Amino acid sequence: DMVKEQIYTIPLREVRKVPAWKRANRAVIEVRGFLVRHMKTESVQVKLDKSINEHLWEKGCEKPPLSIRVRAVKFADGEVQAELAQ
RNA sequence: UGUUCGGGUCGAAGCAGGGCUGUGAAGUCCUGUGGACCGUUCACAAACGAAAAUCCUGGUAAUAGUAGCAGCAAAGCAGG
Ligand SMILES: [Mg+2]
Repeated sequence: DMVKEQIYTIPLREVRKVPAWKRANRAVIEVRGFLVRHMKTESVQVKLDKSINEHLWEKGCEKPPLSIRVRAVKFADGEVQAELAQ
């Protein structure tokens, strides 16, 4: 069950260095890598709620937000449930 | 091919590498492989000897893990 519950505020400023239309994929990869290194788990262990995917693709694939605030959960079996914090 | 004398499953031809002979074309022997045919005297024949033809046919290098997999319609991400 609950072993590590904390709210994060992932910055996405390095995402804005790739070409314009490839920014959303890079945003997804960046969020996943942030959670991987701040939760100490393998890459596959990380799961993303559809709210995060909705938020990153709100304004097309060229204008991802410059920040995002998530609320992740860690379980003993390994999985991490990241869902969009308010 | 005609003729004389022979060899071979106790291992013929062929192939790889060596020893000796000959100025040389080449001959003969030894070792490994191979599994069925091959020589020699005297003569006679020829669809008879290749390193080259921007030669012919087949096999195979370097170039090289290289060019290309962009240009006219830049399309995908999350969960299951
Ligand atoms: Mg030739």
